Amino acid sequence: KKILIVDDEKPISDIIKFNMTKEGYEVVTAFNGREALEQFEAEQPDIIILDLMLPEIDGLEVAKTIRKTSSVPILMLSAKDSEFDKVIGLELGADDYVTKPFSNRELQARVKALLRRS
Amino acid sequence: KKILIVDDEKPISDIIKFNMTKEGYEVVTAFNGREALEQFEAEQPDIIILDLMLPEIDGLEVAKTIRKTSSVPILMLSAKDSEFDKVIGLELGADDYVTKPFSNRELQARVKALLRRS
Repeated sequence: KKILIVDDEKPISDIIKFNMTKEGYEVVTAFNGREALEQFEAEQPDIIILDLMLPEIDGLEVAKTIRKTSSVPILMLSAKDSEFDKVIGLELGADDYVTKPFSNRELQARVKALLRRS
Repeated sequence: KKILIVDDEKPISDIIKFNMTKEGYEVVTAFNGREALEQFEAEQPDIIILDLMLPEIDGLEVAKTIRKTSSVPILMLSAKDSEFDKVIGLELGADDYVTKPFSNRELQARVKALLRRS
């Protein structure tokens, strides 16, 4: 299956890409909200891992605009861990929301769970 | 025209109701997000003044769920005045966002402007 990893930090993108590859997923990457929508349209990923941050609001907007056309599963990843943050991510269309720093094994388990149910 | 005023503080609702009545609008009021959706469905207001606060997220949700079915103009009113707050209110479907405390004359002017363009 194909995963699009949207992350504006190259070090974190690289860790998730490495771990997802090791599980047998094909990985496409995007580093801002524009590349995220472009890759979403062109690559039709089976799931999207979306960090909230490039700048504060762009992840939420990416998820919002994807949801206009597609039910593709979205797992939001973010250092922001407040109730507001989690609640708003989910209400705007994320299927899950995981905080950083995260466990690589838990992330894999959550991606699997999302793909099973979709 | 008919305005639905959604405000969880009775003193502020009463001021807006008084001022809107004085301009010749018919006013319906709601005091939480449940009553807001109920009144929206039953009364079909021409415009909605929505305060963000009952609890923090419910105004945003009200606007979000109204926008599933209707293009009715929404003016959000809130003591929260940060960039994030204004930006997220508008992205979730508000047509305008006005901070409290507000000028009664400016509010009237903004309601008129919204109704003209709708």
